[PDB]
Amino acid sequence: SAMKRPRSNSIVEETAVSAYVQTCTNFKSNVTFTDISKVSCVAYHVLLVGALEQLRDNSLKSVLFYCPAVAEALQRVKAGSTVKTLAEVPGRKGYTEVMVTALPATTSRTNCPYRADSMSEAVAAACGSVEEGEVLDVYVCAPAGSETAVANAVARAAPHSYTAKAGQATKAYMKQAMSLNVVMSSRAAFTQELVRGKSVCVAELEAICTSVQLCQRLVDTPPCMLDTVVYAEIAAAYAAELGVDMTVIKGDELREKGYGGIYAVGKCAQYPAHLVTLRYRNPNAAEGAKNIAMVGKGIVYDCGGLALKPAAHMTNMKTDMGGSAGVFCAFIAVVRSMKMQRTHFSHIANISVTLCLAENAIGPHSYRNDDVVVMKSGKSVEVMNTDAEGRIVLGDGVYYATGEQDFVPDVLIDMATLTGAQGVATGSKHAGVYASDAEAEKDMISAGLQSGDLCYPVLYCPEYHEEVYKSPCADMRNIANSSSSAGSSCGGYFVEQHLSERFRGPFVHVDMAYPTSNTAGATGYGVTLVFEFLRQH
Amino acid sequence: SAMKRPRSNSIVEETAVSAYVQTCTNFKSNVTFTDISKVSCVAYHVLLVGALEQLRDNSLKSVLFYCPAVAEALQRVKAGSTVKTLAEVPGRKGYTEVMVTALPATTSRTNCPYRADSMSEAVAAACGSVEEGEVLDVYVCAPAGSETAVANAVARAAPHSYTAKAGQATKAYMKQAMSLNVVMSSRAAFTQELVRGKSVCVAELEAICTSVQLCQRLVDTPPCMLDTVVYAEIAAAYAAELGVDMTVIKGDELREKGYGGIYAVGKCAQYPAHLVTLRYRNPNAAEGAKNIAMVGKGIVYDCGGLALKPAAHMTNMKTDMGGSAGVFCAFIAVVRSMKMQRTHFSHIANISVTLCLAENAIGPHSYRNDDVVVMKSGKSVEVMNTDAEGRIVLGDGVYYATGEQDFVPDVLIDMATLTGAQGVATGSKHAGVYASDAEAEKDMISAGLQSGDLCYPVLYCPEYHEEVYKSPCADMRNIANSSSSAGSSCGGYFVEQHLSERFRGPFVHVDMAYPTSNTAGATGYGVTLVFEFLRQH
Amino acid sequence: SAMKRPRSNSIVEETAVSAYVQTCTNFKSNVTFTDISKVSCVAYHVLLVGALEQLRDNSLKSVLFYCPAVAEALQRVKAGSTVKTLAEVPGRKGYTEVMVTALPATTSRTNCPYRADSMSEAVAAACGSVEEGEVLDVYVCAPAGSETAVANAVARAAPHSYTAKAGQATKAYMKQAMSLNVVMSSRAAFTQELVRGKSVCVAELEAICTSVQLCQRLVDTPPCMLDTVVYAEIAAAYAAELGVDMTVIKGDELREKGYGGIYAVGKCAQYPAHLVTLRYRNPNAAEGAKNIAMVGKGIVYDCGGLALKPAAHMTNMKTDMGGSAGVFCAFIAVVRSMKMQRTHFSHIANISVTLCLAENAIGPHSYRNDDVVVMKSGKSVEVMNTDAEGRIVLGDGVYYATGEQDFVPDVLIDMATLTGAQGVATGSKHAGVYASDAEAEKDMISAGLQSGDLCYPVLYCPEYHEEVYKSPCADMRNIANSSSSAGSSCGGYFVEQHLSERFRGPFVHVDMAYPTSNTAGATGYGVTLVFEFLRQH
Ligand SMILES: CCCCC[C@H](CC(=O)NO)C(=O)N[C@H](C(=O)N1CCC[C@H]1CO)C(C)C
Ligand SMILES: CCCCC[C@H](CC(=O)NO)C(=O)N[C@H](C(=O)N1CCC[C@H]1CO)C(C)C
Ligand SMILES: CCCCC[C@H](CC(=O)NO)C(=O)N[C@H](C(=O)N1CCC[C@H]1CO)C(C)C
Ligand SMILES: [Mn+2]
Ligand SMILES: [Mn+2]
Ligand SMILES: [Mn+2]
Ligand SMILES: [Mn+2]
Ligand SMILES: [Mn+2]
Ligand SMILES: [Mn+2]
Repeated sequence: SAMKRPRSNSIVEETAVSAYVQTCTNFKSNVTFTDISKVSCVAYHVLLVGALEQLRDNSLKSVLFYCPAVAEALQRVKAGSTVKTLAEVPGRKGYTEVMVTALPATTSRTNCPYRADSMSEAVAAACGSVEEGEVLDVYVCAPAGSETAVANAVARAAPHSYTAKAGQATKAYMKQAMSLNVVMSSRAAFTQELVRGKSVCVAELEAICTSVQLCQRLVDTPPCMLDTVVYAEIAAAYAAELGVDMTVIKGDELREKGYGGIYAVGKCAQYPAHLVTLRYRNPNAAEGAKNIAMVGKGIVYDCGGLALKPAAHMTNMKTDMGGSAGVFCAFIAVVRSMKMQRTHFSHIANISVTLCLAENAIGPHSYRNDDVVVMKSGKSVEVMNTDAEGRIVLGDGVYYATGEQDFVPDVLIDMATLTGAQGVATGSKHAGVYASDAEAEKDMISAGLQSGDLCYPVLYCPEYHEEVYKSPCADMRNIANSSSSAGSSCGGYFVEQHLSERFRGPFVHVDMAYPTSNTAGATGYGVTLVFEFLRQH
Repeated sequence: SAMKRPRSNSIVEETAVSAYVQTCTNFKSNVTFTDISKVSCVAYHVLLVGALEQLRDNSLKSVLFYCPAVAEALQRVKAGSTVKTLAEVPGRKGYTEVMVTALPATTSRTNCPYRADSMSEAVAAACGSVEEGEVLDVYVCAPAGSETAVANAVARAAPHSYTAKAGQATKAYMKQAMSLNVVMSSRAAFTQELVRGKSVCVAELEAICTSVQLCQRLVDTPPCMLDTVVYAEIAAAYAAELGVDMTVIKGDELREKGYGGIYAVGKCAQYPAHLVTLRYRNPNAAEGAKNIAMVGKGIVYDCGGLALKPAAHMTNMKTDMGGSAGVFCAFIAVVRSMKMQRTHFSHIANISVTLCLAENAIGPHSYRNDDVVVMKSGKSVEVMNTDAEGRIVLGDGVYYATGEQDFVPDVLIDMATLTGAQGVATGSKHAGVYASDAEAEKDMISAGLQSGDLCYPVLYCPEYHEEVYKSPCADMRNIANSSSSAGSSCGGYFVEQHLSERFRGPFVHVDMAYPTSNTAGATGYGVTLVFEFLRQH
Repeated sequence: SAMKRPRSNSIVEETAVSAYVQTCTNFKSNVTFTDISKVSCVAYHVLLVGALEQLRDNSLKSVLFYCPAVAEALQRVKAGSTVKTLAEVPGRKGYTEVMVTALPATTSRTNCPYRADSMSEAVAAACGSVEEGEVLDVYVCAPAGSETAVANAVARAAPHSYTAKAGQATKAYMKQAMSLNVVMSSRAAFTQELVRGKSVCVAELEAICTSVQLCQRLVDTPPCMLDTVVYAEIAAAYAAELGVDMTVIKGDELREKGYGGIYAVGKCAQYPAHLVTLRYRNPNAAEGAKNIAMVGKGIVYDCGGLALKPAAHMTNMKTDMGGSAGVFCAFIAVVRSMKMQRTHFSHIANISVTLCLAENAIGPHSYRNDDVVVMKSGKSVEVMNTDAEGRIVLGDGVYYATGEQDFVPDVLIDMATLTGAQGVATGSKHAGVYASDAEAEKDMISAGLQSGDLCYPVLYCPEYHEEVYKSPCADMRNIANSSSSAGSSCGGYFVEQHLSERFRGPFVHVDMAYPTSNTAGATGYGVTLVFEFLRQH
């Protein structure tokens, strides 16, 4: 295993990567759900979170940790605030920590109506006092239809599994010391009751939780450990677990087979570039079932190339493989759901995920500001800034997915931590969606509201983008000739040009540079956006 | 006149400003329209511009400059290109210059379907060879419904009236040497035929042309000439011409009457701050007629304050009164249309325009990064960056318009060259619209497509904006505590907070920092957006 | 009052400054102390804070809010952490909020052994839930000798009195909604028992609390309100209250009487420069009693002059009058203590405080990088950077205090928010002390450890500083000719050169640029350092 791997020159380093792989390939979330109608014990710690109306309801006096101190906490909580206390509750002996959090009063049209953001903030703050081996009970007052946003909001708010604090290096950088037990007021996960005529079950919410958290792990892991060879070995194990076809083009194979864009970007790095694609044909696909290809930026580290980033922009480029992991782990959850019941993604015939893997490293073998590169699609590109490497590798990615597979997709989802312009456009919680079909734009926005992985449209206007990418000696450049030329859209437009001409349906580009991480680290963004988006028709 | 004015200490300077005022108060466009069915002569220069289909039609052999060289030019023009020639045409003796331009093949959903951008590029390039006193005939092949976009596209593409080249200073910086004669293939302006059941007539298109070009003049004029006292004198003359009510709050009157935000911003400048508001009650208002208030950033020069801008960001801050002029000149055109026929803006009862006038100047009396200012609305503001001055003055503007007039608006339109984040968001041709009502957002986008003054939504999410404006000692700051916090929306949100609580309908903020100008200078952006937006219901 | 003042041209602005003055001239802290042996009621909110040993002692079961939930909180608190709960306690009806905070386990030689920093962090976090008109009880487990550090640590951690949130502008920017009641385990304040043979009484701790908080108010107030004329009017009222001599040199009087350094710095500003000095002869001075002059940088706003600071370095220059306020409010407390008992500062004959008041403003009348200025001391200075304005004004300050008063000081204390080099040197909690006498250095360090206003020596080496201030055409420059030339010491050395030759005892320069403020704003730093320093012999 450690000897199979073509990675480092070192037994010790290789032995520890073999363990890191395991923690990734057998990963399980540390979230459980319990049917509110079957609560018989109460955890060492309890969080209660909901709309102020719902918290003050008499329906809550049933919950098994109700008692006078808790009742008092409910008199004192105001919209947006928190009240915390110890209490002697039945359902436990001794004292129990109860934290009570009201969600905010007002929500706007562009935000998730269940307020999954506040749920995450409230969860995170309750986990801080949970001791090794204990459980945090999370009591959520959210209406039926909110299950996936809750599963996401909680999963992503748990203490992160990647750490090296206090010796964890010796245990594969993996810590899952505590545990979250979700108790929703709605029972739809347990009854399979239909909401907007769709059902989502408990085994699915676990698959989401596992996938969101695997996503936080891969993102959070530094590139000294999660490089392109390791990331690829992981993808292989998930391939053999799920029983799916896998296509890998690696290193010189990229250049030999004409993927000049991604080979150029990753040619300098210690460990080489890969296009890795996993795909499943659904055996229970219905007559109407569409085909879906997904593509993600797997830049394991972005140093900037020769357009080397400064120190303060370069940290966190750990996370520049976020788009990649979002769609990779969404693939896993979707396929897992497909294997659970005949009907679950019945309207999907083929699903494909393409990982565009590479480190953008700086050195003699670096692609230069001025190099001219011939992408797989045939289009020639004049590299003006080597730090716009995402565009390029993704260009070869989307061409592979649209023009080299044995089925033609009917929709292409591009996901990438692409640009800082994104943050200026749409802030740090909403991804930027650059979409060639108004209906697919609306639908992605909506899957964002339902999922709690928010989204917002950015300018789609190829005629205007075309005219800031003009090169004197190639088909296009890879950065615009002007400042303040709608920077996130320009990133999408670049990638759009490399779609095989045989592909005729929507191209949906999700730029999630800022939403992919926050103070605590990786958010898992993307995993639940895609699950929703694909689940809804 | 020159002695009435409380401006400079100088007879000469004051004599020349009196002339500059005149050129502004009697301004007329230099655009005419001629009914295509009544063309009897052909101009020294001719431009033909349209969709390639429409150009190659046999319908064109009728135009009075048809001849073999022209026919040949039509064989050679390809989509997007230009062909130019001299020809002996009947309708003139001697040779005539004919330029033939095909509009582009493909347009996207976010752009004007008539391609008013290409029309403007094509016009501009034909005007360059027109000699003093001559006429350029502009033959446009555009379908009925495109009249306002054409009037705009052409008006704004003429050589600019503000110049000091070759002695023009002695003629009030005003040059209108040539003239454009528009000949559209559609006759709807001349027949009053209904399109989508609305009619627009020739006297209206002239009012638009005049207003777009007055807008380019005011914007283009430097602040050594167009300062707040002069800009105010102009607004007064237009008030007395159109017979409307005018309210001016000036200098110490602002501070005495509680407009701390705008008084703070402009207190350092040579010439003082003004809130200037013009308003008309429509005598022919129908039963349903709504009320409309408009507000614009009139920062005549933005030096940055003490957060002084560098040299290269500071040039063109001439144009930082663009939002102001767009809505001011839209007011003029709208009111002019109202005075033309009983029915023309029948669904509008009251219209108001508020100019937020001030120079952001640097000096001892400057408002500081740390000053705390009490806006008219009562909300206290902690100034962290004095270069976000637009927010502030506009804050007092919208409060005046929503809370101090003798009618309550049902819609507030805020227009401002507000932020560079705008350019990063939505490029240099599309304004950023920050809108509190999804229907009003869609409607503004649409008035942009019909008008050729383009637009694109930006994130509306006050819950997320609220949390980056937190101050420890005031209600809010005036810049966000984070980079990449959706910068254009944050600008709108700041202004939104100062709306009087009595105002209950949509707030539509248009951030047009980049679309307000291009290489040649001021575009007139805003004038035709607002005309369309208000004309459609 | 509002008409006496030579300030603004405005009745409204002047009426509100008259009220701001009042809030400053009648200021009282909102801290009280209660003898632990006489606690009969318990407040709505309670904080318990101490060393873990002391918290777990059985001595605590007596406190009137002891009960089982509280007992449980004490089992759970670990060194450095916090535990919070509601409880039914006797001493109150209903529920009471109890927060329990353990101070940190380990302290180093350069920090206050009572850990006044953690006390402040713990207080601040308990005040956040206290409602209008309520009381927070603060139970501190600290040994006798810690009274002044506690009075300081708590006073400075209260919610700040300067605010404009929610209409406070209409109530003079003054909010004191809640109240803190300190209950120390030691009774030395109440018994007058001697510690290291010195006693400190309750009326003194109140005078400290009042002075620390007046200091936070003056600092926190922006310069649009707290300018040099207002700051001077305040100093006058405190002069007439305390019955002390006052000398003011203002505006042209500075230049006429030879104070070129400070007149130069402040000549550009809206409101003019002042040297303001307050001084008391102690009627109960003992035979040995020394004389003490104090001097502080009162730069009410530092824009940088023509060496204009960028936006992000310029905010918080509100606080550039911190050194000034520290020593001003220390003067008040000391004098107040003197008036309380015959013996209290018996070893002090004369005390003097000199405020070096000015705004460093940018404009035509600005002192330039290249101007040569003749300080009061006769020494000529070549201004190379106008943003090193503190040095200069303080130079005239120390000369006044050492050479123009009717007594000669035996020690000069210079206090100033002088340099950013300070932060690089000694961090954000320790001031930099540049001291001409090793014994006075040690003593100031020690008054810092006892007071909780920390301190740390910086390089004293005039022979090395002399050689980086060489000018070709003046006695010295005002900034060093080299980067990384011990920047905080160089600031002190500049000021040292302007001491009158008649002054022969120690010069102690305290550079407190970073310790003067934190996230929440002004810390009051300086007030309690000086009280301690002077109290100890
Ligand atoms: C033109 C540079 C390439 C655009 C894409 C990069 C983001 C990136 O590195 N993707 O791989 C970017 O936006 N970088 C930001 C950026 O805009 N930069 C980089 C240096 C200055 C400024 C120039 O646009 C930083 C500051 C977050
Ligand atoms: C935070 C500054 C205030 C935001 C608004 C200004 C635009 C403005 O001056 N309006 O009056 C801006 O975006 N300025 C741009 C900008 O973003 N700046 C200014 C200096 C660096 C950078 C900081 O955001 C420039 C470069 C076009
Ligand atoms: C040489 C400048 C004058 C030294 C004193 C100033 C602090 C000050 O302004 N006092 O009134 C300083 O240290 N400023 C800092 C500083 O060191 N600067 C200012 C700009 C760059 C750098 C140069 O030393 C800033 C960044 C906190
Ligand atoms: Mn990247
Ligand atoms: Mn990059
Ligand atoms: Mn501006
Ligand atoms: Mn500005
Ligand atoms: Mn200073
Ligand atoms: Mn300075």
